[PDB]
Amino acid sequence: MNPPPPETSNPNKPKRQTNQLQYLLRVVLKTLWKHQFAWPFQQPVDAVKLNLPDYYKIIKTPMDMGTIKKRLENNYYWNAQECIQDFNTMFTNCYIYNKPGDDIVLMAEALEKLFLQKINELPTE
Ligand SMILES: CCc1c(C(=O)Nc2ccc(F)c(S(=O)(=O)N3CCOCC3)c2)[nH]c(C)c1C(C)=O
Repeated sequence: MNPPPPETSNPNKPKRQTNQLQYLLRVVLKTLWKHQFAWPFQQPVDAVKLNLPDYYKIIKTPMDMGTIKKRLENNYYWNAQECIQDFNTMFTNCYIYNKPGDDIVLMAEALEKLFLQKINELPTE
């Protein structure tokens, strides 16, 4: 079966607004979210629905842009690097589970390239 999705809230964890976090939501995440190849990454992998019973045997640190979006929207991240790390985990997972030439790998590559292009313009903190 599926695990519960990653937490999108931490109670009593303090909260802040920063230019970097705003940029991560309204520029980086927004741009990736709207890309033609975003759809496979907009929610947790549903291994039951997609019939991938080994997925969560292999991937022990799941991440997706749906989770990242909700973390940003709920001020779950204090440091920009926490968010950048989540993006990195998402892409890495795709290369762990899938093979060269797979459609999902081509899509992750395109999204990762776009991610790098937008993170290049991240404001200073
Ligand atoms: C290859 C499986 C996979 C996906 C993926 O999502 N495949 C997918 C297949 C069929 C679909 F229909 C949709 S869907 O986006 O349209 N969809 C999801 C929400 O419910 C409605 C339908 C998505 N994503 C990742 C990271 C991986 C792997 C194994 O790495």
